[PDB]
Amino acid sequence: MKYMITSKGDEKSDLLRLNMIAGFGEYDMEYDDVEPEIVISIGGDGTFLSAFHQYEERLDEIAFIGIHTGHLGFYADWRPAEADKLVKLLAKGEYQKVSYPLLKTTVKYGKKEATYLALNESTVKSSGGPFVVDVVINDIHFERFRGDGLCMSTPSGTTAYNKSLGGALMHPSIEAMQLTEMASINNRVYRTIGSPLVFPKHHVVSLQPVNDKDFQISVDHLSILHRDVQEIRYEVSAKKIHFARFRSFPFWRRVHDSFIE
Amino acid sequence: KYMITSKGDEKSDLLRLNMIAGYDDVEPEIVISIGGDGTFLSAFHQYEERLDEIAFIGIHTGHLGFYADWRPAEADKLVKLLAKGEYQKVSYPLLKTTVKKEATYLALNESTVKSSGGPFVVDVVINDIHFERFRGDGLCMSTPSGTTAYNKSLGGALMHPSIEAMQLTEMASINNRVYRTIGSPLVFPKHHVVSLQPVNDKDFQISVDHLSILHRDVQEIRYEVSAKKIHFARFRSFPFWRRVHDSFIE
Amino acid sequence: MKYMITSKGDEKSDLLRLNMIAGFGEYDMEYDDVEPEIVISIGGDGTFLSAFHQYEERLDEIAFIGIHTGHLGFYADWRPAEADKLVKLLAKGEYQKVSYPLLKTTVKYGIKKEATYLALNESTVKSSGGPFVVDVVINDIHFERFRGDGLCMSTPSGTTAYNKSLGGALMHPSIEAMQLTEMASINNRVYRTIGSPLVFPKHHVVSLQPVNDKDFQISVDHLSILHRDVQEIRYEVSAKKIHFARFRSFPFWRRVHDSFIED
Amino acid sequence: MKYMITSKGDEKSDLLRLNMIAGFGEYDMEYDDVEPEIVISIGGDGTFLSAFHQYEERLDEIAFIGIHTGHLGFYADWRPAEADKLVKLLAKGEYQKVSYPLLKTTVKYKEATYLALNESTVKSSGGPFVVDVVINDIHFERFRGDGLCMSTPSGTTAYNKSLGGALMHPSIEAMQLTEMASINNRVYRTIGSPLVFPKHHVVSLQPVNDKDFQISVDHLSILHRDVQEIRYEVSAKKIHFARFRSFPFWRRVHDSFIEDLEH
Ligand SMILES: Nc1ncnc2c1nc(SCC(=O)NCCc1ccccc1)n2[C@@H]1O[C@H](CO)[C@@H](O)[C@H]1O
Ligand SMILES: Nc1ncnc2c1nc(SCC(=O)NCCc1ccccc1)n2[C@@H]1O[C@H](CO)[C@@H](O)[C@H]1O
Ligand SMILES: Nc1ncnc2c1nc(SCC(=O)NCCc1ccccc1)n2[C@@H]1O[C@H](CO)[C@@H](O)[C@H]1O
Ligand SMILES: Nc1ncnc2c1nc(SCC(=O)NCCc1ccccc1)n2[C@@H]1O[C@H](CO)[C@@H](O)[C@H]1O
Repeated sequence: MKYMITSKGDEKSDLLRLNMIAGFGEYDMEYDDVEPEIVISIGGDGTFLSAFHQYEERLDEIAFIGIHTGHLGFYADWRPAEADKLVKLLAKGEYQKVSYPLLKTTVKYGKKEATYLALNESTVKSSGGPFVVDVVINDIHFERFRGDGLCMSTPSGTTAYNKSLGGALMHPSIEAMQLTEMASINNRVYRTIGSPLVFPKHHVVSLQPVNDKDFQISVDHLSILHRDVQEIRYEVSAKKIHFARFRSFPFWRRVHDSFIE
Repeated sequence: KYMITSKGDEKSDLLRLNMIAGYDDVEPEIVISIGGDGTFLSAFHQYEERLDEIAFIGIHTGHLGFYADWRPAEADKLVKLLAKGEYQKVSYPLLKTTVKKEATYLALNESTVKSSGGPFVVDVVINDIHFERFRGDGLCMSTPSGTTAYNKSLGGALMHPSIEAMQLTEMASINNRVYRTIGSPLVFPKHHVVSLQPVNDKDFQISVDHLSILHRDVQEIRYEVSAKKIHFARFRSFPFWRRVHDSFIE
Repeated sequence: MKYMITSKGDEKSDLLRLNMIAGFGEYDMEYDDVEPEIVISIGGDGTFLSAFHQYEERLDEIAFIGIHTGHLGFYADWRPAEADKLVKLLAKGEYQKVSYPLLKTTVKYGIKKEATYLALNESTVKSSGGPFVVDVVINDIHFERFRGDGLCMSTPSGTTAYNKSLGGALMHPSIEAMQLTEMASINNRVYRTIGSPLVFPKHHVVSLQPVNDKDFQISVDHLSILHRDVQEIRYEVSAKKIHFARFRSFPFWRRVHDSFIED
Repeated sequence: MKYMITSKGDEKSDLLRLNMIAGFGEYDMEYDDVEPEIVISIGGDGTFLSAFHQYEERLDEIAFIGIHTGHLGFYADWRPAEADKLVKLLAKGEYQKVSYPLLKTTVKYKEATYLALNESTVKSSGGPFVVDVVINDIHFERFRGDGLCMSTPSGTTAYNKSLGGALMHPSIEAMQLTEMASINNRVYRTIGSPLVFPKHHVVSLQPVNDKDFQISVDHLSILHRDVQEIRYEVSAKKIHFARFRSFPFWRRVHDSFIEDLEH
């Protein structure tokens, strides 16, 4: 079937890429980056994130595969030494499909509205000065946050930025999103919950401005300034990312190999 | 068929009599606790063996609770609604705790394991696979509704009770070279089993909600999301996040 | 004696400043914004920081005073209504001086030459763009390889500021120290970090050395500027201290209490 | 001169103890268990703590030495392979002294006084733990949780670290208060951040309802009936260590929490 391979850009990934593509020269596999049915990323989780957003329009017809030329990643969990075995197993078709939840981020202005999908997380920070927003949960005011910013994470994203912010780790089979605080000043004037908050499906977390209406909104690796922001809504997306499962690599093992060892 | 449990004070017992006027203590379909969350926990453990046939209602004679959701003065209209049978049931996940014949426990809030005198050292096994060797005060495994309790004080995350899961938090982990721990709270879905296996000392203080019993000769402690759920009789709409807001945000 | 007054800029602070200047004119006082012996800040902590750095070359000959026109600040102790008595007590010279420690920040490059900075609150180091990875070297000895958003080194009086939000401990400003806090460390097996905040005494030097990227966004009391081709960033408790004119007794722990607990 | 050796109690520590005693017999070393000038601890930090409390009445004339028979300890930083060198180094008399601060714990109900090398904690003797935290004779907060931990500087790497407290170099004469599983709701508002107090600062813990508190000192956990006040302050007493080679505190922190590549 149709496939394509993205590379980190360094000699390790570029050479491994060409070596794998040559491997598909012995099987009924056509190279196509317009409408691929299988996308292989080579490099790191960051590289994998670029590959996700490169085809966030064809998520339902694409099985992603991650290969790390450096250290182990939670998305790039295949070693380059197993690149040969992957090609053969992929060319045959003996693989299952695993799906992870995604984060929907909607931004309203005072035009229209913009929506974004995140595989890891979405963060909102200030355009320079102090970051002050109201946190509205299901059309109900919850807290007035003051600090550096807020981070809404996917379940698979919990092991990334979320973890460094003291967030909890969630098994990606759990369809949910997690909100963590970034350097919250927690005084009497600005009282926040402190604890990370985990939200289920169909729950909407709305971030509404108080004074300044310009915000730095990041989606995974990408980050851009949004001016005249009226509202920033978070909810678990109805869209999912599909992985190609060849072997059995448990989420918790992957957590163990990263942080415990 | 219904029944009413009281805290023990004069106000709760009086309200119990004042509500009983508007009864099966063996085969109940409606259990009404009068007191607080702690009192509610007692009513839960009194009927663990028929949770699929019982809806619970909490009345807080003191401060607002996460289980006791009704005000004392609102007991007048509560009877007329619980008699018509016009109510929908809300289900919360529970935590199963097996100790190893073997003893199994059900918790509405959380279950914790600490050493009965001395250092607490345990191997954390996740799905038959070693994850970390823990050394410290202990570990806490919390239900979603229990996250607002001890879990929160231990730095755990708050999660909505509609999410079927359990959350593991640390209790003063030393987290060094010998005993490297994850630090982060861990949230496990259904059918995931966390196993605690001793290294030397096999005597542990195991607590289930309000009950803290001492266990000797422990070989394994298994944690997983129970197949049973607790049902609440719902009349009005009280959002979980509102209860969280009212409790901590003020 | 010689003095000057800085203002937040709003109508309130500007008005109070003019009235204090006229008040001072009734005594043996002279306005001098070049070589003052007393510097008065009217506004908030942020206003106080600007005044601090405006005269950081004369910290040895200046006694600072802070007046908060809004909410109570850790540096701005005095209320606007007390400005009257404050003028009189200043003119008589009826006050003692209290000193807080400062943080020295040295930036070395590859050879332009060298740059040093004094901090009243804290000094942070983050990346210019991309992963922030540095080697933390304590007194010439390697301690950890840090990956994350950045690192924050706080003065004692700075511990109630950014340091606190980052989980740092609150430290009484009579203690001559500096506290290093992590900013979202990844803390995995490759980049294992201590996690805990570190409190260093005087003469202890913390060296942040680049692993790959030599460009860093360095901030000193929210004065964040881009430093390129950085070879080393050294942290140590300065020998210079900021001096406060003391009249009444406003305990540090009460300032903390009134600001975070209840007032 | 006069020396003594305490052992962990196991086969390895008992043997090493006898081995050193035999070695000292070759030099001018007198073994005395009631009036030693140098106390050697063989085992772990726990064994070191017992040795401290065993001779806490004569801290003025005793220099302590720790040997860890297991993993590296913060007090027991000598390894068994270096035992031969220690005996010779002790007999030679060539060593300087290093002093660490201690925590004074006063319990008022007649007045009970305790000294802590690591820390002192106050938990509940059953039921909710609710106390009023008073700093220098003024209310600071009302705490509710599992308990509170007051740590020495050298104690910060112990229980204090696990509770999220900051690591502090023992050259700093201070004490650090950390919260143990606090409840932060609409009723009980605490500072959250660990607090570092200098000398001459008193932290008083006063009961709200329950007067029975489980007080621990380094690990002598004792139930105290009818408590009116628990006072915390930096002691004037200090523990003295015998120094021969350079083994930095931060190195000990590094080798214990980060990594130890040569072991
Ligand atoms: N999250 C913080 N919580 C407490 N205090 C902070 C924080 N952040 C900062 S400055 C770093 C920064 O850019 N933070 C993001 C925007 C922000 C957010 C809140 C307050 C000021 C600025 N300071 C203090 O602000 C002083 C600047 O006037 C600095 O010295 C920091 O101590
Ligand atoms: N401290 C973090 N610990 C774990 N993971 C993080 C972190 N920070 C980030 S992105 C936030 C950021 O720009 N931080 C400035 C320094 C930095 C550090 C790492 C990667 C990129 C940039 N991600 C993950 O990086 C992914 C982009 O490749 C994002 O999706 C975050 O999950
Ligand atoms: N979690 C702790 N992490 C580091 N260190 C601790 C801790 N806990 C303690 S004592 C508190 C206690 O009894 N905890 C029960 C479980 C436990 C677990 C490990 C070690 C001792 C005890 N200390 C240190 O134990 C020393 C006694 O040998 C005390 O001085 C504490 O510093
Ligand atoms: N630090 C904690 N913050 C929040 N909640 C806690 C904590 N600790 C506990 S149990 C351990 C302990 O020492 N608790 C004293 C507080 C308490 C609270 C309610 C009822 C009895 C006692 N729980 C909850 O107490 C419930 C018993 O009613 C248990 O289910 C814990 O979740």
